[PDB]
Amino acid sequence: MVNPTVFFDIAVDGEPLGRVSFELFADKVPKTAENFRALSTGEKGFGYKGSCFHRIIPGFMCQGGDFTRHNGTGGKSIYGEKFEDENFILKHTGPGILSMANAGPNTNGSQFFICTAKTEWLDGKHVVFGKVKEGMNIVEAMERFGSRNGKTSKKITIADCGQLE
Ligand SMILES: Cn1nnc(CN(Cc2ccc(N)cc2)C(=O)NCC(=O)N2CCC[C@@H]2c2ccccc2Br)n1
Repeated sequence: MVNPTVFFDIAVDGEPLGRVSFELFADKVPKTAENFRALSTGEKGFGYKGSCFHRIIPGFMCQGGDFTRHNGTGGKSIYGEKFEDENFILKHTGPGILSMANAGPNTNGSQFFICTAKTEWLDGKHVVFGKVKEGMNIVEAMERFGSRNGKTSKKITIADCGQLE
């Protein structure tokens, strides 16, 4: 009946920065939304708490969710190491969009990105499953620690995360 909301509390070299919350589009991409919800709560015994944003390209996006290898080579879903592209209904319409990173068709795990620009070239090959609800300003503050090749100048972490309400 109503889409779930999750939060990240972000820190920069261990110092609190602020809270980002996300609406998850369970009404359109239930399986993909549920994966991200569950990794956010930690209810399977693993998830996003303590993981880093390993690649931030200002004017493009912030990428994270690699809680196994910390560098963009890892992660897993709650269904198995990988799961399918659920659908490509939703498009990358502008800043704030939450979408799955991948390495080929039907290779989703835990890695995700938050768009800081419209990224229409990703439509139809990356599954869009949510958007930033509050704290887009905190995403903009994070983005400033990225660089052209994505390497971050300070360590950007999910200090805490879970489900709101
Ligand atoms: C060097 N490196 N840093 N991170 C990665 C991770 N990665 C591959 C990958 C994704 C998900 C799983 N489960 C396993 C692997 C990746 O960034 N794939 C591309 C991708 O998903 N995206 C989404 C937005 C940014 C990035 C991208 C997509 C398309 C063009 C450029 C770029 Br950069 N690899």
